[PDB]
Amino acid sequence: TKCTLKSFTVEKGIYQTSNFRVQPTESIVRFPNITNLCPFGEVFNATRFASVYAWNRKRISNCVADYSVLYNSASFSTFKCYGVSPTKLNDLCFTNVYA
Amino acid sequence: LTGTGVLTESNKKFLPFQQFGRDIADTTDAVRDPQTLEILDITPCSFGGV
Amino acid sequence: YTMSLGAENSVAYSNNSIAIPTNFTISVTTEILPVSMTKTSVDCTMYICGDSTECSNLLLQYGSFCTQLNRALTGIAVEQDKNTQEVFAQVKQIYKTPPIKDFGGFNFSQILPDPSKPSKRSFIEDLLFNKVTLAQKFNGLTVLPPLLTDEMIAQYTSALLAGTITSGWTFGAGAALQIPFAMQMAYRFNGIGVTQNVLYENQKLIANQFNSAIGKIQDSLSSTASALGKLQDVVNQNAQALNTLVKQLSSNFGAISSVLNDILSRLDPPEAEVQIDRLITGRLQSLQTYVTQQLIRAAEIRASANLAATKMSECVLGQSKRVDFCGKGYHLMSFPQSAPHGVVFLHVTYVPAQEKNFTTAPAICHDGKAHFPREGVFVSNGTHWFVTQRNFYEPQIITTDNTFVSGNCDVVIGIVNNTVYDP
Amino acid sequence: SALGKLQDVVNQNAQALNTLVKQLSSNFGAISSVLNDILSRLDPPEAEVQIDRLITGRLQSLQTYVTQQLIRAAEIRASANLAATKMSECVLGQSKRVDFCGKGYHLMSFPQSAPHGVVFLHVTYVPAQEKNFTTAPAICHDGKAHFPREGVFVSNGTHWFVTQRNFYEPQIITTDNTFVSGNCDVVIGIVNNTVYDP
Amino acid sequence: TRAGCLIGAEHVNNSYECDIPIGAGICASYQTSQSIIAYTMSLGAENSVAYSNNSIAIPTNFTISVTTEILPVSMTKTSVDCTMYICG
Ligand SMILES: *[C@@H]1O[C@H](CO)[C@@H](O[C@@H]2O[C@H](CO)[C@@H](O)[C@H](O)[C@H]2NC(C)=O)[C@H](O)[C@H]1NC(C)=O
Ligand SMILES: *[C@@H]1O[C@H](CO)[C@@H](O[C@@H]2O[C@H](CO)[C@@H](O)[C@H](O)[C@H]2NC(C)=O)[C@H](O)[C@H]1NC(C)=O
Ligand SMILES: *[C@@H]1O[C@H](CO)[C@@H](O[C@@H]2O[C@H](CO)[C@@H](O)[C@H](O)[C@H]2NC(C)=O)[C@H](O)[C@H]1NC(C)=O
Ligand SMILES: *[C@@H]1O[C@H](CO)[C@@H](O[C@@H]2O[C@H](CO)[C@@H](O)[C@H](O)[C@H]2NC(C)=O)[C@H](O)[C@H]1NC(C)=O
Ligand SMILES: *[C@@H]1O[C@H](CO)[C@@H](O[C@@H]2O[C@H](CO)[C@@H](O)[C@H](O)[C@H]2NC(C)=O)[C@H](O)[C@H]1NC(C)=O
Ligand SMILES: *[C@@H]1O[C@H](CO)[C@@H](O[C@@H]2O[C@H](CO)[C@@H](O)[C@H](O)[C@H]2NC(C)=O)[C@H](O)[C@H]1NC(C)=O
Ligand SMILES: *[C@@H]1O[C@H](CO)[C@@H](O[C@@H]2O[C@H](CO)[C@@H](O)[C@H](O)[C@H]2NC(C)=O)[C@H](O)[C@H]1NC(C)=O
Ligand SMILES: *[C@@H]1O[C@H](CO)[C@@H](O)[C@H](O)[C@H]1NC(C)=O
Ligand SMILES: *[C@@H]1O[C@H](CO)[C@@H](O)[C@H](O)[C@H]1NC(C)=O
Ligand SMILES: *[C@@H]1O[C@H](CO)[C@@H](O)[C@H](O)[C@H]1NC(C)=O
Ligand SMILES: *[C@@H]1O[C@H](CO)[C@@H](O)[C@H](O)[C@H]1NC(C)=O
Ligand SMILES: *[C@@H]1O[C@H](CO)[C@@H](O)[C@H](O)[C@H]1NC(C)=O
Ligand SMILES: *[C@@H]1O[C@H](CO)[C@@H](O)[C@H](O)[C@H]1NC(C)=O
Ligand SMILES: *[C@@H]1O[C@H](CO)[C@@H](O)[C@H](O)[C@H]1NC(C)=O
Repeated sequence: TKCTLKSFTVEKGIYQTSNFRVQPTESIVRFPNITNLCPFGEVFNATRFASVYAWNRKRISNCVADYSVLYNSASFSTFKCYGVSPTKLNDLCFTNVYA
Repeated sequence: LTGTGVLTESNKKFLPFQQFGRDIADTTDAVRDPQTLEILDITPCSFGGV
Repeated sequence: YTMSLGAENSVAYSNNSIAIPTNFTISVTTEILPVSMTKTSVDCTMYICGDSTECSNLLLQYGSFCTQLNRALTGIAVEQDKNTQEVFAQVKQIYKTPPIKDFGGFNFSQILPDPSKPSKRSFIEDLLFNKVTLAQKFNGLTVLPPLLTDEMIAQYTSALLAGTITSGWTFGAGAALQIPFAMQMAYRFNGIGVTQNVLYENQKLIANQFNSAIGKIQDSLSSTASALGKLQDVVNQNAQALNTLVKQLSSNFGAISSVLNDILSRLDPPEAEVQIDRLITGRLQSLQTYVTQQLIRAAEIRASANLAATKMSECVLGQSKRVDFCGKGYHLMSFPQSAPHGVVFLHVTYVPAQEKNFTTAPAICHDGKAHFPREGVFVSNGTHWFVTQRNFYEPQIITTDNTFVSGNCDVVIGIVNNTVYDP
Repeated sequence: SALGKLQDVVNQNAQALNTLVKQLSSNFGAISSVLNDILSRLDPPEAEVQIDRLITGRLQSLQTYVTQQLIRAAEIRASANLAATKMSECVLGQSKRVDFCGKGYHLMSFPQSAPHGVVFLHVTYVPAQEKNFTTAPAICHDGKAHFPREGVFVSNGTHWFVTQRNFYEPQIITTDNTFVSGNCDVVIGIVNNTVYDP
Repeated sequence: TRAGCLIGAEHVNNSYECDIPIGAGICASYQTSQSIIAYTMSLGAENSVAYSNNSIAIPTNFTISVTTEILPVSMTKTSVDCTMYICG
């Protein structure tokens, strides 16, 4: 009650207080069963890429995306993500991927 | 979706395209657990204010 | 249509013509007022921070703004309590409902509470209760239960009804004084300006007219189902405000999404403050708008409840001289009955029915001395003058007891020669 | 206990002001809570965003303060109207209204000034030591049904008397105390009793 | 209660005037040792009046009473100097 009134002194009556007495004790993580590394097709390592007038789009489905291997494989000069932060991106699930 | 709270089981039926659901205030009314197909909805640790 | 001002009526003014009513009508008029609104409270933590991990820090930054807003909502809710306390708690002395006996030949079975019913509501109160009709907890807005439940409010109304029937105005003034009901009605006729013999000569007619008016109110209330519309409007406004607020939860408020969970999941805090602050600042501004709409509604219903409290203390407790305040016409009494989020009034009032023209004079000169009526006006049936009270035609012979002598006959304008009887 | 109601108003007033002081303490999403710091460590062209964020939050707190004051002002305005009505009806004049100027029949009142308020000292009549009596609406004598003019008909059980409604001052039934109207048969509750004429 | 579950006060069958408005017909106070007590609404004292069509009650004595009625008049006039607030 003192925290809500922001005063050590409290008068007689009934008060409604903001509820933050509960503290988190554990963290649980639930993601679907997919243990398969992504059939990227080595899209990053592909011998021939698409021309810019006819750009190739590839569907990505039913895998677990790991970018740690890609960073080890090659150093990327430009890595700009919009709408999703570059950090904690590995925590998040992605609905549909069209590279 | 990341959050803090308790998780309560429920038997809310869902449409075929989306197992996940949204409430009328567009809050997540229930999100289906990935491994277990049982419907599980978020309930706050804080109930109606004391 | 061009809005109709009213029925066109003409008054034929003349310096020697009077109009005296000869018959009367006792009428009951239904007046509905609100007392209190459904109390609404806000869980600040839930609305600003529903299941958000970093929102505790946000609660430190913006929670105080909500805390002030909550204080305002708390104030509104607590004010609503005095509203009921300003209406149904004028007299704290609670009186037992007497056994049903003869009340001047009058019937009060509908307005009095039913002992057979487990609830203390009367039959008319049951009709109003039924006629009035009527996720948020997850949203973070909650409804506070009333301090005074409907049962004890009905008990207060029943106690005030019993006091008004059995003691007149004296139950408020300390210890009550048990009185016959016919004597109270006669004394209220004396308060209006009608002599006490008029009631005791015409007791059965007034009783039948009151019973017929009570029966007319009974069926009309059920059939029209439109009188309670004003109370329903207040319930509808509360339902609208809530529904519009939970619809304002739905929009994305010029951010990435309308869900803060996806905002926390997709973004990382340094670029995430922008989105989360637009979201919670818009939510707090919507809360601020809600408070303002509630404030003007609270003021509106407070003014209405102050009017209802004045109708407690001036219409119900005793006769009010003010005209067009306690019902329409000369106010005899008013019966208060509780209602869902409001009160309803049955004003028993007096209306003149059949008027007659007469020839009138301001004074009578008999023996060179001017006579003026102590009460009432002078009328003439054509041959012999009479003195009568203003609101009823009761002819009386002019005596020295009826009139007082002052002045002389020449200075007064419009005096007529007539004899004055002396017993 | 009586003065507590006024103190509450002052506390309510003080509470509101206290919140605004704390409301200036919050950064409201800015990098620093104090505006001198955001002026000192930032060049203007992106600093105006932090500036109008902070002063927008401060202004927001201001219009909430204004609203909270307006509802309190409304409560005060209503109380002020009540107090002015009490002045114009209970003090300067006598009020026939009951429970408007105090419990019981209202005789008069004394106003007394109070810090941020007023108190009303109501001098009032209270009946006490009530007593049962047997009553009739009218008295029949010589075929004439006399009705009481300024009182009630009561009986000690031996003789009938006329007295006042709020005090027991019995008087003998005379022709001056009553008025003659109608006949005795039409009235219900008639009681035979002689009327003594002076 | 209808409002909810109250923990930390003892309920009493005796009825007293409301000090703290719990709600739903419940109120709390601090009384004797000294502790928080909870109670239902004291709607008031129970007085029985016996209606009879031939009876009348007349007081035989009068009491002159002086009663307090405390009414607010005004609050503290508050103003803001604008520029030194928004700018410092
Ligand atoms: C005043 O109006 C009432 C109407 O309420 C008259 O009472 C009616 O009298 C007639 C004739 O005796 C009866 O047939 C009706 O049934 C009465 N009406 C009711 C409702 O009982 C009364 O007669 C009128 N008085 C005068 C002097 O004209
Ligand atoms: C007072 O009015 C009530 C109306 O509710 C009367 O009660 C009705 O009396 C009739 C008899 O003619 C019965 O057929 C109804 O069933 C009764 N209704 C109810 C709800 O009880 C009552 O009789 C009237 N009182 C007097 C003395 O006539
Ligand atoms: C006006 O009132 C007087 C007084 O009652 C009426 O005079 C009576 O008239 C009837 C019939 O005409 C006679 O039987 C009575 O003897 C008269 N009384 C007296 C004292 O003389 C008079 O008729 C009334 N006039 C009108 C137009 O109604
Ligand atoms: C009322 O009676 C008085 C006398 O009692 C009348 O006064 C007389 O009027 C005539 C006509 O002007 C005079 O000649 C007399 O001298 C008056 N007498 C007195 C004593 O003043 C008066 O006119 C009568 N009024 C009406 C309307 O007839
Ligand atoms: C009712 O009042 C009458 C009037 O005072 C009482 O009669 C008096 O009784 C006393 C006591 O015997 C006598 O001294 C008086 O002379 C009586 N006065 C008259 C005018 O007769 C009567 O006693 C009272 N009765 C009761 C029961 O109180
Ligand atoms: C009051 O007195 C009158 C007459 O003095 C009584 O009226 C008489 O009552 C008897 C018996 O009922 C009848 O036989 C007579 O015809 C009545 N006469 C008249 C003129 O009405 C009356 O009963 C008395 N009342 C009381 C309560 O004693
Ligand atoms: C009305 O009440 C007053 C008290 O409020 C009574 O005055 C008392 O009278 C007795 C006996 O004479 C004294 O012992 C008391 O001291 C008086 N009280 C005060 C406060 O002075 C008065 O007697 C009562 N009147 C009647 C008719 O019973
Ligand atoms: C890409 O190819 C190189 C050899 O040219 C190899 O060393 C590297 O591991 C490959 N990375 C992957 C697996 O994409
Ligand atoms: C997921 O795989 C594990 C074995 O790795 C198995 O034990 C578990 O039952 C599986 N769950 C589902 C979703 O079938
Ligand atoms: C009184 O006289 C006027 C004019 O003669 C008439 O219009 C009016 O109806 C009369 N009043 C009554 C009650 O008949
Ligand atoms: C009443 O008014 C008429 C209007 O013509 C006038 O002739 C008459 O003298 C007036 N009577 C009195 C007593 O004023
Ligand atoms: C009047 O008589 C009744 C009869 O029992 C009694 O209960 C009541 O107390 C009496 N009232 C007074 C004021 O004497
Ligand atoms: C009063 O009631 C009794 C029966 O309780 C009855 O005999 C008497 O006539 C009634 N008197 C009046 C005036 O109603
Ligand atoms: C108070 O009321 C409760 C209700 O069940 C009852 O059990 C208890 O005995 C009562 N106490 C007293 C002292 O009457």
